[PDB]
Amino acid sequence: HWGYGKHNGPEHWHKDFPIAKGERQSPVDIDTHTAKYDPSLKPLSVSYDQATSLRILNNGHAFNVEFDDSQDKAVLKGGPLDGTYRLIQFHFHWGSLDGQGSEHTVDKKKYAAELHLVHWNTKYGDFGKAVQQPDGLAVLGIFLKVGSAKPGLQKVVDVLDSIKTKGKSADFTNFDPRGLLPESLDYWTYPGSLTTPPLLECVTWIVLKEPISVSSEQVLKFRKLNFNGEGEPEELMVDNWRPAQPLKNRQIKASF
Ligand SMILES: [Hg+2]
Ligand SMILES: [Zn+2]
Repeated sequence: HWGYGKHNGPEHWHKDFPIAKGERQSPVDIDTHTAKYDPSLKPLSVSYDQATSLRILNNGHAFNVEFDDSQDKAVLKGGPLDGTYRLIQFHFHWGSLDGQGSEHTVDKKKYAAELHLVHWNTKYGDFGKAVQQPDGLAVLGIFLKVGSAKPGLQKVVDVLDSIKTKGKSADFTNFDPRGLLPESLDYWTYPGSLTTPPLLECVTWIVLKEPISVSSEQVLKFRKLNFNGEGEPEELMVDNWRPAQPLKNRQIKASF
């Protein structure tokens, strides 16, 4: 099916998912000199104290750390957002080398990776209903650069040996996503879409300005993952990122 290679990569996705060429597609380039400080943006609230992780899954495209979202335990509100958005999962996109991997770019600059923390508008009852809505989803994007290790990422790094191939899952409880946040919550925001099929245009994007740094050895373990399922030829899970899409008639706002 859809993937990241020459023959099923993002340049092909439009054939199964015509909205690929839609009016509010993600990711985009963040032109810092075109983005406008928005004084009407309320402060951003990230409440991950009571977050309940359940498991980690390799879905043949990335890995998802999944959360119990049957209660308001880890929530996003404030900033551009109306009401409450509930954390369902996080995942990353990364490159084969450090000079690429992010989905969003800043002044055309690509980071080594990007973390996405995916939240759904509790107004819509469940994730499935929210992805039928222009304001159903809120994704918090955080860039990764290679430098010093990120201590609160290592529990993730160490579990990856056990979910090497498509469809493998491991138990993954008591993971604290607060360990992945940078010091600053400064951000850019714009209306967009999922960056993976079915590319639904339901997302308010909140991209933090301040990246987190991870070690070369942390990003390397990411790169030992497999796109393929157990017992198949080895395709390293790398370059699982969609490139910047046309901005069209959209405005990126700054919180700062
Ligand atoms: Hg939508
Ligand atoms: Zn993503």
